This record gives sequence, C-alpha cells and structure tokens, in this order.
Amino acid sequence: VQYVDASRIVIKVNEDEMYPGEAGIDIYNLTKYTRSNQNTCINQMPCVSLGEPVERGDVLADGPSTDLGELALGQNMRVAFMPWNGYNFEDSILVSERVVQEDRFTTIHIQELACVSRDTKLGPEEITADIPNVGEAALSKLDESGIVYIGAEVT
Amino acid sequence: ARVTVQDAVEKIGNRFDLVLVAARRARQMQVGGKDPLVPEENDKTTVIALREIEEGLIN
Amino acid sequence: MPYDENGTPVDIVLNPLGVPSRMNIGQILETHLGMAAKGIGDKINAMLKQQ
Amino acid sequence: MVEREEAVVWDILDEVIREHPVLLNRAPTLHRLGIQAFEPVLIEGKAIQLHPLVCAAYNADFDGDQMAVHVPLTLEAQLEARALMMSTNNILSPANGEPIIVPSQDVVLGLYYMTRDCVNAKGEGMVLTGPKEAERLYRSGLASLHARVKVRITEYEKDANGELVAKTSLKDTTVGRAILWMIVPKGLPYSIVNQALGKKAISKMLNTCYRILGLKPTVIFADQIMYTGFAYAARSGASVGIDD
Amino acid sequence: DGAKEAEIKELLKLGDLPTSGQIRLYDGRTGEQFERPVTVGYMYMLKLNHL
Amino acid sequence: DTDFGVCAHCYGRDLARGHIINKGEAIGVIAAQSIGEPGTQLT
Amino acid sequence: TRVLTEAAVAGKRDELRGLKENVIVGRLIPAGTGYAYHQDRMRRRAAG
Amino acid sequence: TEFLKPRLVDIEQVSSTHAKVTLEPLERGFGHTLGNALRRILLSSMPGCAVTEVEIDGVLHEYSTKEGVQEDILEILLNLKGLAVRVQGKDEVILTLNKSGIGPVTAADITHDGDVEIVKPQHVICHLTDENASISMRIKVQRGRGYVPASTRIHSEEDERPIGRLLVDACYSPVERIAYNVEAARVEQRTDLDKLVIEMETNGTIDPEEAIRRAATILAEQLEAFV
Amino acid sequence: FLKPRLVDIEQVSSTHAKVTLEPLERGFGHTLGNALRRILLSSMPGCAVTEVEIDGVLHEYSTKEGVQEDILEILLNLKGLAVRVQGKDEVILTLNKSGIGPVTAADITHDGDVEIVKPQHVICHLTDENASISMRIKVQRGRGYVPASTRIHSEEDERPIGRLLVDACYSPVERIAYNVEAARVEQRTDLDKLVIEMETNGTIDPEEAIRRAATILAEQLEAFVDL
Amino acid sequence: RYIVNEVQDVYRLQGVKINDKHIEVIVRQMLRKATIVNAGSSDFLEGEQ
Repeated sequence: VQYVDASRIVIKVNEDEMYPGEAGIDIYNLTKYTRSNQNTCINQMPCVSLGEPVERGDVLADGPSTDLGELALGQNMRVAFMPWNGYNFEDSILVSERVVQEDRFTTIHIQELACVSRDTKLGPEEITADIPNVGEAALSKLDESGIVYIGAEVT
Repeated sequence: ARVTVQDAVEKIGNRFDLVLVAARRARQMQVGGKDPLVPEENDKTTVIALREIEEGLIN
Repeated sequence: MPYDENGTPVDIVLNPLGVPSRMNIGQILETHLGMAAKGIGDKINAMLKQQ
Repeated sequence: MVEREEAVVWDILDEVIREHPVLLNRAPTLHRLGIQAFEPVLIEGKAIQLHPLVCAAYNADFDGDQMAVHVPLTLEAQLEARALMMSTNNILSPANGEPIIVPSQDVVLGLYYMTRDCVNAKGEGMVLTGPKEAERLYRSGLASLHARVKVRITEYEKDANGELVAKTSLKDTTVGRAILWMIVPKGLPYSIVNQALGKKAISKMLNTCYRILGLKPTVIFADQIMYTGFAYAARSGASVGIDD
Repeated sequence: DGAKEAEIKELLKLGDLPTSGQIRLYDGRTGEQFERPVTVGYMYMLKLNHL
Repeated sequence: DTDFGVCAHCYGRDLARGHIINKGEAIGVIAAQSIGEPGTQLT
Repeated sequence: TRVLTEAAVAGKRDELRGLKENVIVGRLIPAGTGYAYHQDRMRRRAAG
Repeated sequence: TEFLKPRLVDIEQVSSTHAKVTLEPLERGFGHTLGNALRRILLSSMPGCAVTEVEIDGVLHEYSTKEGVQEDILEILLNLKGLAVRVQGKDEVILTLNKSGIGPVTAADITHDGDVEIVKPQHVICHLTDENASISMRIKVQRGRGYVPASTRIHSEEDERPIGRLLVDACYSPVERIAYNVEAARVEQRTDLDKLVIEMETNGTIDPEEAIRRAATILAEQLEAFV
Repeated sequence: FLKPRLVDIEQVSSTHAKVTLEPLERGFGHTLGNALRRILLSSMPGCAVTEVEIDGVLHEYSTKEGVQEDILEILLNLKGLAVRVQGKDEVILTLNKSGIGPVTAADITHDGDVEIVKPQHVICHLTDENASISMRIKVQRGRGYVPASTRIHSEEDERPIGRLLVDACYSPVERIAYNVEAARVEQRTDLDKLVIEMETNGTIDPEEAIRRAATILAEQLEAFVDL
Repeated sequence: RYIVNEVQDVYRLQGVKINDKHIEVIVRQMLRKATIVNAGSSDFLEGEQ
C-alpha cells in the first residue's frame, strides 16, 4: 500500500504484476457516507492499514453489513432464555441498556432534498440571496448566495 | 377503586340512556350552575354524575 | 441483568416458549457453538493478558 | 409556553389527561372487539403501550401494529368509552358468552410453575396458617414453590344472600397454590385453584369467578393474575433443555 | 452434516463450559439462582429495517 | 310478532353483555359483523 | 343517479327513520343514545 | 456531578392495615435498589419477636386426638406460628395458657409480662367444644431476627431425643404482605423518574410507619462504617 | 443488629478491585449486594469527552486529508478513551500532531488534572507527514449516561459549524458481581462476608466510590426515617 | 332451522361457537319480501314487503 487514507486507496503495485505499459498504480476512491436506495448510510471503510502489501484478487475495503471481507449483518452477544416478568411476551425481546449506551447498533439515515428553481416565465428564479420581512437570522445560517453552510444541523 | 361500571349499568340498564343522564348533570357541574355534592377526587364531571348513580340520588 | 458464577451481565433475554412450537432447534445449537467460539476466546484472553 | 416547553403547561397537561379516557383502534381491524378504551398514562417515549393480554382481542401481535388512538372530546363519548367501550366491561364475546381473553402463555407457564407438583420438594410436609407467610417462604428462598404443604385455607362462599359464608378447611396443597390464594378473591373457592392450571383451566376459571362472585372481583383478579403470571414466570427459572 | 453433539461438547469443554451449556445465573433484580440453570450463550442477531 | 324490529324476548340477552337486549340496540349491524368476523377464517 | 330517478319521481317521504340516513345528516339515530332523544323528537313530529 | 434530594413523600395511610409511601424522586434503578432491598429485609431479616417453640402439655403430638378441641392439635400449631407478640428487655420468656370451659377461646388467657406484649387478645386460638377439657400449653416466645423455621437449628428439650415439643415457625417479622410498586413519575420537564409507592402491611405489634423507620435504623447500621 | 464494617479492601489492579465487609448479618449480603450494584451502575462520577471542535473538519462525516480513520470513527475511539480528572469539572485538551504514526493517549497536551489510565490507547493513525492536525478536546465530568440528543433542546446554539458533539457516557464501572459466603467469625450463629467484585475502565476508586454510595444512600434514608 | 344447522356445521369445521340469533335475523332479512297470491288489495303476484 502506498497512500492509505479514508477516501483513497493508493497501491504501490508489485512489478511482476505491474503493467510494463506506463507502469501503473491502483487508486480507489471510496464512497463516503453517501445516500443509498433505502436512505441508509453506505460507506466503504479502509480495512488495510499503511505499510502492508496485498495479494491479487484480495480486498482493500469493506462496506456496511460487511467487515474484513465477511458478511456481517448484525451483532452477536450474550443471550439467555427465560420468561422474565412479561418482558418476553408473545414476541417481545428484552435488551440491556448497554447497546444504546454504546450505539454500536445505530443506523444513519441520510436524506436528499431536491430544490427546484430556475426561470419561470414571470420571474427568473434565483436561489433567494435575500429573504423579505424577516430578520438576518435566516441569512446568518446561509451566505450571500442563500445556501446553508456545510456542517450545520437542522430540524 | 373504580375500574368497572357494572354498578352503573344495573341502575340505568339501557347502557346508552346512562350516557344521556350523566352527561347533562356533568355540564350543570361544569357551569357554576351548581357544584358537586357527592365528594369528588379529581374526577371529570362525567365520572362524578356516575357517583350520583351508584348512590342513587340522581338518575 | 442475570449474572453467572462470575458476574457477567447478559445482553439479550428471549422467550423459551417459542422453541417447541416454532421449532427453532438449530438456533440453539449455534448458540452453544457461538458460546464455544467465545469460550476458547476466554481461554486465550486470560492467558494473553498474562503475556 | 409550549414553544419553550415550559414545565407549567405540562402540569396543565396533567389536568387534561389524568382522568380523561381515550379510545383505541387499529387499521386491519374488521371486528367491533378491535375498538376499545383505556385510561391514559404519561409514558416518556414514542410508542403506545398497552395491557399485554388485550392484544389477542385486537388480534394484534408485534409485527407492526400501528394504532390510531382516538380522543373522546365530548362528555358523551368520554363516558361511552368508560361505559360499553371499556376493556374491563367487554370481557365477553358478542359471539359466545365466554371470556374473550384467555391467558396467553407466558402468564400460564408462570402459574403452571406456581400450582405445580414435583417429587423432590424442599419443605414437603410443613404447615402454614397464612398464604402471606407462604410469600415469606418462597419469595425469600427457604422453601420450594412445589412443597406439599398442609395449609388452613379459610375459604369463603357467597352462599348467603350476598354474604361470603365462613368455612374452614386444610389442603394438601403446594406452596404456589397458597400464594395463589393471595391472588384468588375470598368469594372464589380454593377447590378450583387446587389444579395444575392450564390454558383451558384458567379460561373457565375466570368465567366461574364471574358467574359466581361477579365482574368486579374477576376484573381486578385477572389484573392480579397478569402481574403474578409474569412474576413467577421469571421466578420460574427452568426454561428450555437440550437434554430433554 | 454440520457440528454434532460431541463435537460442540468437545469445544465447550476446551474452554470453561459444562456439557449442557445451561449455566447458573442469578436473578438480575434479586440474586436467587433460577432453578434448573438457564440455557445461555451467544446468538447472532438480525435487525429488519422496520423502525 | 314485532314488525319492523324484534322484541327483547325473541332476541334474548347474549352479547358482550348478558342482560336484556335494549330498545335502541340495532341488532342489524352487529349481526352482520359477527357472522362475517369468522369470514377470514372460513376456507 | 339511479337513486335520483328511483325516489325523486315518487317523492318518497322517508322521515329519517334509518341509521345510515341519520349519519349523513349528522344527527342522533332514534336508537341508542339518540333513543330518548328522538323519542321526544318523534312525538314532536306529526303529533303533540 | 448533580444530586437529588428525596422530597414530596405523600404518605397514604390507613390506621394499621397498610401504609403506602409515595415519594419522589427516583432515577432509573432506585425504586429497585431500595424497593427490592426492603422486601428482602421483610422476608429474610427484621429484628422482631415471635414464638419459637410450643409444647402442648396435654397430648405431645399434633396428628393425634385431644377430646376437647374440635380443631386438631396441628391446627393449634398454625395459630401459634402467626401471633404478633414482642418482648423488649429480654431474649426469651416462657408463658402459659390456661383455659377451661365451653367456648371459642381468645388470646386473653396467655400471660401478659412486662416483656410479653400480646397485641391482640381478641385473637381466637382454639375452639373449645363440649365439656371443660383442662388444656394447658407452654408457649415459648423468643427474640429473633427475621424468620427461623424450626428444622435446622432445633433445641434438644423433648423433640430431638424425646417427642413432645411441637415446634412452630417463628414469624419474627411482624409483617404480612410486602410489595413495591414502581411507576412513571415526572419532575415537570424531566424524563420519567420513578414515584416509588411502597405498600407494606404489618399484623399488629409494630405500626407501619415506625417499622419503616425501624428498618431504616437497621439500614443506618449497615453503612455506618462509610457514611 | 450488630453493625457491619469493612475488612481489608482488596486492591489488586487499577482495572478491578474488591471491597470486602466482614460483619454482615443473615441475608444482608444479598440485601445490600443488589442494592449497591444499582448505585454503582447509575449515580457514578464519570468523565467523557463531549465536544471536539476541529481545525479543518466541520462535520464528523468528512475525512481530513492526512488522517487515517474517518473522523466519526476517531470520535468513537474518544468514547473508548478512559480518563479521570481531579478538580476541573470542565477541561479542554489539545491534540497536536503531524507525521506518520499511531497517535496514542500520550501525545495530547496532558493537563495536570487530566489523567489517562492507559496512555497506550491509540486513538487514530496518520498516513501523511505534512498533515497538521490540531483539535480541542472538551471533556467534562458528571454522572450516568447523557446523550447529546437529550441535550439538544438547549443546544447552546451551535451555529459555528466546527462543533462536533459525541455522547457523554459517564460510566466508570463495567462488570459488577458480589461474592457471598459464610463469614468465618468464631463466636456467632451466622454472619456473611461480602467481597464485592467491581470491574472498572480504570478511573474511580472503590472506597471513594462506596463512601459516595453511602452518601447517596444517606440522602435515601432521610425521608424513610421521617414519614 | 335447516340452514342454521348446516352453516353452523361450517363453524364446526372452524370450531367456533356463534349463537344463531344473528344468523336467524339474517334469514328473516332474506324473507322480508313475499310474492302475493290472493288478489283484491294490491296485486296477484307482487314481490312486496
């Protein structure tokens, strides 16, 4: 591996398999916390650390529901079988506060909100750049353009 | 302790005329027309008229 | 959490009443080998902290 | 004030809910037994809780039953909820005169483990005069919940014109059945509860308590049962065995 | 033709586990041992996307 | 003998209740649902 | 539209004696809790 | 770090049957650390008094016949096991019961000592039927802690070698039914705390509220070494 | 009731230790056992990094060109960092590093109060040399588990896009069990010894914690002595 | 009485026990109209209430 980052996987390839035509190296840009079909966070994660060669047809990155090239759907831990004060009634499972206290079991749902605009026959639509009858609070979160700064939190 | 109204259906047996009677007494209680006579304990007025059904002074 | 002879808190509690009906037998066998996959880990871990 | 989530209006929230009943309903419901009423309880969360055994009435498991819980605004509907639509009143099916709700299963194995006979019994032979010290024997841990104990159950029977006649009797019962008396209202006799308790036994069991003693005893009795059903279900211990 | 009884038992007894895999746990709210040790272990989960 | 309806007697008492059927209790609709309730069950 | 014709030409005077009817007009049926309600109402109609 | 101070203790009280100590505030796991701890105390160890052993001077058995009482001698033992008695400046006192005559006998015949504190003399023991029947029994009340079943720690009087001491179980804890009831409470904007409602019932000697502070004094004992 | 007292507290490691009390009575080893476990699992002075403002990173869903792991994962390793403090209830550290290498819990600007239990805990790796990362680590001390979700109503106005907030998990303990056995006193019917096993991340001392537990239990004795 | 026997038997294949009161009001419903036989007042064959 030549330059392992989180967003890129630069491989300094061995010459016995490196192309005798314009040398060559392996660059792989990993999907970064993007949106999926089910609006769930998909992110290829760099498993191979810096300072380690690889085999041909081997792996460099994992993805969600997968770990170190192994299909990991959920998580496994200490389970016991006993009807405990109705907390296992009909379908009910009883869980230790530890899971949410660790949040090793949390899903990140990212949402894409398309903004329609651009020229109507009655007014050449711009992306605001100014909001009437309200304060500068609506713009202290936006810029001169009217686009909210990357890194905020809405609700 | 109150949880069932077996007692109430016994007095005004049509189970729906019960609804009629108690409801109206509840509103006289709402409006300061009157006030509760049979001691209440945070009960909304529908429930209080129902106490007057079990005591039997009002039906 | 119900604890064993050692004091390890359990994480999940399920209903035993569904085993005979639903007939989830392979489910419990994987539980024991899963407990065995961690049982051997228990050996390693202790003796590995001892260096 | 609610904009600031001010504690004041949450107390006024207490004034508009603590005795203001609600109606409940599910979408897939096709029957009238699927529309019932209860009293609200302020639970901090996002999901509508319920009394376990009533789910069988709605025929609602835990597979995604989204309920639309309605609010009786008018005086009429509020009383109508607590009247005919009260859970504790429609304890019979309009199809047949049998108790609509039968104790599911978790509850019953708990009491199967209550009234139960096992040959190896710790304290198998002692005597008690009160089901309350029976509590002090198993909930403490010194005795088993199966020991064949001779106890004096001074059971009662409304053989009078409404009065429960006093009749003394001693039974070769098990520890759990003595504790089962702490559950069983006087009016209901110990003879019916000197049985291993099955799903069908406990079915007609609640029905007899109704035809005999009444509805009120039965309602708050089944209530007792629910708590202790799941209670000793935990106290049960024995759950599943590969060796079996 | 997967893991058999004596095969899973060979692994349980290679760690620190008994034949039955029914370990002695005490009540999480009290401390009294659940009569006839409860069957325990590690099960693998699966969370459907129903939130 | 009651036209445009039924008498409490000819009906009875059985329902969720166990008492005399009321004048105002529309048996029509409840009959409908309780015969079609086991509809999902019939095969 | 069938119903239009069906009762329009006959001018069938149905005094709101059915449940379904009572509900589309949003009024208490002469049964249940509207029993004694419409009891006063029925002897107040064409009678008194 | 922040701490809470227990306030608003709405004591729902009824003379002697039960006291229900409503009280706030309890974060997740405190109506537990306390409620179960109390029921543990009330079923296993509560320094009180009770009858340890009773020798029926008449017929030394419990399944045999004593023509005088319609109840059996075994039923007589039941009666004994549950009587709320409480000695004070003594570890053990022996008393006597002497009744003769036709009638349902009350507990007004057992000797009242400066130590012996029979709370309810109206307590009907044995139902004496036809003809006098000179029954006499030596009831042995002792000071104990919790509950001691006469079966492992037995005395060598006339029961281990001879047969005559119809040993009873000493209900040292003057309680009947114990049950903690945790429920969702709220400190206005706060998430759900627990409004611990403790339904506790005592038989007669000790009154509900004093028992709560008596056990509290015993709980004080338990951590005096720290704070 | 004869009072309990601590015998030698078994201090073996920083990770785990065992407090031990000899003079316990009949069943009180079980009694206080579960009782105190609730205490040691809820009201516990723990430390937890809460705010991590970063030099170049705006949102924890980015990757600084130079750092190895994703920023969100690096922050979960910060949740996995065990540190105890002494006076300050709020303190900020500063990670200053540039050069290829695993950054353990030593390279941070270690404050006098700030004290890591195991400085060998690598948090993140660096793959580039000319990668200057400077981040302020705002850690505070409270108790129990407090998520930024429950704290988002106040929010403290986080308009400045550089503020990253992770969960404040003030939980020192990890695995608690208690060892009950026959106390070997030479003159008494029975007593119980209690060797309370406590597993820790390695930040709060056993006896310090038990006196705190007694203090919390002290508040909890107040009301029940005064009905 | 014939049909209530039969259909109830269907409920026997379902094991459900439902009181025929409801099934019989429905039978009454299906017989609420009747073909007149005698003439004189209205018709000689009117399917009427």
